[PDB]
Amino acid sequence: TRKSIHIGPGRAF
Amino acid sequence: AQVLTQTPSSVSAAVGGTVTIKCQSSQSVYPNNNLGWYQQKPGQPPKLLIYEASTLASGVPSRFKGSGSGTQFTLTISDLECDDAATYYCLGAYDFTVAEGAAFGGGTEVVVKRTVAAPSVFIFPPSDEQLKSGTASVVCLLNNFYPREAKVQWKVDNALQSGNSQESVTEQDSKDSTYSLSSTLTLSKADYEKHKVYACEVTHQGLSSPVTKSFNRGE
Amino acid sequence: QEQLEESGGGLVQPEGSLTLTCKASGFSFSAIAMCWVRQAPGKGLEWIGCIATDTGSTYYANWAKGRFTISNPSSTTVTLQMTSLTAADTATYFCARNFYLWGPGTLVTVSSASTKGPSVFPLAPSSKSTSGGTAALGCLVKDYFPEPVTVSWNSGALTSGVHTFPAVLQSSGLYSLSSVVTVPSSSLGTQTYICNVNHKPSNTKVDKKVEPK
Ligand SMILES: [Ca+2]
Repeated sequence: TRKSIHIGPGRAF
Repeated sequence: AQVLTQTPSSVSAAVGGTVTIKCQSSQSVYPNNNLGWYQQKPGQPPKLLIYEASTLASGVPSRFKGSGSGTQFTLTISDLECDDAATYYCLGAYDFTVAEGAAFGGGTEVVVKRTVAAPSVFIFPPSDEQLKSGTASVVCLLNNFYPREAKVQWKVDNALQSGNSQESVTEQDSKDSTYSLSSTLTLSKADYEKHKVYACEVTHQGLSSPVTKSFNRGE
Repeated sequence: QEQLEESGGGLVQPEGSLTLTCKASGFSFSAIAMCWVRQAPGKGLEWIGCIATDTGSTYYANWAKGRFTISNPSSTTVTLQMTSLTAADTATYFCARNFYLWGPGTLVTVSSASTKGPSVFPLAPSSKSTSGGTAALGCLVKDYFPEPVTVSWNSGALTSGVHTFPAVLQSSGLYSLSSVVTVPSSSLGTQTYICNVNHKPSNTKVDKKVEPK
């Protein structure tokens, strides 16, 4: 499950 | 509650030099590489330079290098160019199930050093159109100079003015690293029409002596 | 091809509310984080929050919880609803996809002051212009509120040597700025120079012709 927001392009989490 | 401390607040280096910027986080970013670096020029959105701590965004030159992990990160800008004059920010992202999801560092201003350049000075009388409204604006322009420090003095029939002018300065030019500056003198139409000689006197490191631009009200 | 655009900003009364919209172009959302970031005039970036477009789940900065609501009403829009607004909320508001694709921003100004369009005055070239040298001319954009105004020259055909200064807030509470350009002193009598001033907040467009007197 999601734990953080991905900074930058690619995966979002 | 997340704290991301960015240092220094400002730094200056010459073209070809290197600048080093650090961000330290109280909590570890999540995952340990989840940090980005941004460049922002005035009036524009921030521009992603590096994400995942060290991954280059598209088109970003290799003289921008990110490093670090967890709670300590560094942006090193080498081979500095005039175009690098800007403000830079780090951004961390965190485990949002236990804390705040993100935080920006406080930013770092980068100033590009260059050789002294004297300003070209111009003076503008108030327009007849404005005078009808009871106020007169007199404008003095200092164009394309370096460094930023400059002294502008208004004299009205040789009487030094104080309290009735304001200055505006441009951001460092992205192509030649100079500044331009405006000083605007504000007077009532009544006071303006009491005097003849309006002068702007400019002192700057690049001038061999103070430069004065003048006009006689009417001519 | 992919772009974001913020809308809905403008002048709003203290304690009022405002809803901003972020519109995607060239793509639609597919399980991504759409985020809002703001920047007070002359200050740093400040995170507001993000929404996950597939679940509608939201994540805010501690300072923003409750007062700011991010929603996702369509496959190409997110909104930011802001309440009990204060001068501390005056800022450019940006939306961003995962902090890498950014809109240009939209300005929110929280004030009881009136909207007021500028007056535009010429900064005329000097008659003492050195003939084999450079002359300066410009436009004084005086007494407007709120920010921003834009200035172009000869409808955008003239950009080299253009300097539009940051606005200055006068004691009156109104802004003014000057925009200037340098040209060959021997182009004065043969060439036409017009500054194109736009103060969208007051619906004001002015084209001023600048000539020697
Ligand atoms: Ca922040």
